[PDB]
Amino acid sequence: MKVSVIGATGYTGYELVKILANHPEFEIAALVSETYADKMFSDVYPRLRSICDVVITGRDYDAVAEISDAVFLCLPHAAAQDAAAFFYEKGLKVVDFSADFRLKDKKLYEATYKVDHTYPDLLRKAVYGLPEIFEVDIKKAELVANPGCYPTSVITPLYPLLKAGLISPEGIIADSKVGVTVAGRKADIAYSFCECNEDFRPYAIFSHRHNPEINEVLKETGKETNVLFTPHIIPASKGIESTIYTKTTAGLAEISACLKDFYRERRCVRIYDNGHIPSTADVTDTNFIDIGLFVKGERLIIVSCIDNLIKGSSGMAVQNMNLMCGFDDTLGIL
Amino acid sequence: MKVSVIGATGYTGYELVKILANHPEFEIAALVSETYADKMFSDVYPRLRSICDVVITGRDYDAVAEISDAVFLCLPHAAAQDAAAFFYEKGLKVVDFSADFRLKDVDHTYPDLLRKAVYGLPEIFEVDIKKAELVANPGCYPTSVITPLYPLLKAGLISPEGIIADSKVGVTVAGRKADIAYSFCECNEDFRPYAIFSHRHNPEINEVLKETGKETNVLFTPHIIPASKGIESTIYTKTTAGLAEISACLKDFYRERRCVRIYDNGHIPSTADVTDTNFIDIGLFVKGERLIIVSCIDNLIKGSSGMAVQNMNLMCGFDDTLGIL
Ligand code: NA
Ligand code: NA
Ligand code: NA
Repeated sequence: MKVSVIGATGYTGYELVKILANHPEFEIAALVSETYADKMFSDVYPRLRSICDVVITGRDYDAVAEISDAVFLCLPHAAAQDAAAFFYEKGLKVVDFSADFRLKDKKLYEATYKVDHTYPDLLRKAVYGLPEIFEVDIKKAELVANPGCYPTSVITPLYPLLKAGLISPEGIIADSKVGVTVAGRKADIAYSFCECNEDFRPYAIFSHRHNPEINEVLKETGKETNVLFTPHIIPASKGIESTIYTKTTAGLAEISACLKDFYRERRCVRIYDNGHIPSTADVTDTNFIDIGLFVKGERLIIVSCIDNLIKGSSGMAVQNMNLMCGFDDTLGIL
Repeated sequence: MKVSVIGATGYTGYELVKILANHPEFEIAALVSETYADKMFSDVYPRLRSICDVVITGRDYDAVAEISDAVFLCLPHAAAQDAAAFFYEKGLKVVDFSADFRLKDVDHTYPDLLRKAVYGLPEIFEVDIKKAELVANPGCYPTSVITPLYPLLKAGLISPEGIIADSKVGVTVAGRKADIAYSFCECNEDFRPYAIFSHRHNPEINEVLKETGKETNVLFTPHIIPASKGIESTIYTKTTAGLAEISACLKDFYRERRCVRIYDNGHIPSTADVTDTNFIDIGLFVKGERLIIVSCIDNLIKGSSGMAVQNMNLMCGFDDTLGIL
């Protein structure tokens, strides 16, 4: 099966190509980048020399659609909508890395971006690609909205606890931290080495687009949540750690059993209830999500770690494409 | 004036010696590091070659008392108690870096001395520090949390309940220790929480905040940054007041304290803004009934050695920012 990557020279595209080169079913057709067209992919990433030397092509979406059965969209806001619309109408399967199709409520989209959605009819066909929760919907999908990296680390541990009513839906605080790769492959001074090295900073206080995504997805548990989310930048390349504060009516063993029962068949989910504390190094360069549970009285603290570029992006995207194409979601990953 | 440093070769003593070398009134008499005795301080830290070449001496506390008017104790627990008792009985001013004398409330060896100890947060308890002989230096984490919270609780502009402090520190928090958990290869590119529900600084924060008359139950969770220095504390509180009144309460309380830099305009402090300085940067953000405070310090300076020089300045009748600003 032929797949193409639009915006292939970014960091999410690099991590995607690494997985795709070893995937037993997906064959790389085209890698699209206007900046690096006509260059080999290994010219941009010499680490992949002799592993993936595919010549990068420009944004000729017509030629891409003729040689591809499915497409990964590693494109920024708005540009992702245009590409998703084009390749969807050509009959291809589409995984969109952007946030543009994650909020199915148009009024919530407009509340977040202050503008209308450009393809509202296409929006109603998008499925939220959190593979360990919405697998049934994803298998029936043609357009998948790849979840955000932060929401992946927060929704995954919270969803089964709220569904079973073991924690309060009110007052949840998610204090999350990410490596600099969250910005993507950018030349801006804000993401230069000398500005980011040795620096740790919060950002997007009261205003990050992932906050509405988190609360809108947790609605599906039947509980209305008002999760407060605050992101931070780590002076490291990759990794997310989310320290999540909740109120609980259950103890450590009951909370642990709820999470381990819900994800019993999911080999990418590693849950700890023995005092082990996950860190970003435990999940960097893997597709795992590590969840640590800690209970004192009526307070539950969850530590949730992922590689933002893999389980938070490209690895989760391969899981979604696997599900849409009838394969096991972990095929080519584990 | 003559001052000495006990346990001077740690990172806190390193930052302390940097300040003392350029201090107009404090004159270094002895730098005590027992594992490094008979080496020059610049042998351990070559950056200070030609700046502080003082020969490190051993554990001769009688000799230190002979030549010193005051002493900084950068010692671990228990050892800090004995040294603090010795130099107090000899009539010296003492700033203890450890936690042995912070909490006025496994029994304390010197309980009568504990009652004389003053909690050395210079911008809050300056009145009591000017009259003290023994000052307990606050911890680095509590300094970043207590400073923005104390005026708001005292004015009743935030709720004392449900406060959450999610704090992050560079690896220098561990000190100059031989330990695999603090090696470069184990800490590089890694970010981790630790001491969940169990860090010793959590009780310190709540005990000091009681002085406002409000009973707090701050929940504090620390994290290790893959960087050398800096603390960032994201503090979550509930409030019914506006940003203007929260901002005005903090700026009025710290009006003449030049090391406190308070922002209310959307500026977000970061650890790079305060690293290698004695400043504490505080950013204020209000949406509805939620106040988010961003508090940053250098954990080795404003969180430790710089704050200690403020406390020693105050005890010695000097301006608290002397030798710092
Ligand atoms: Na680093
Ligand atoms: Na782990
Ligand atoms: Na900054």
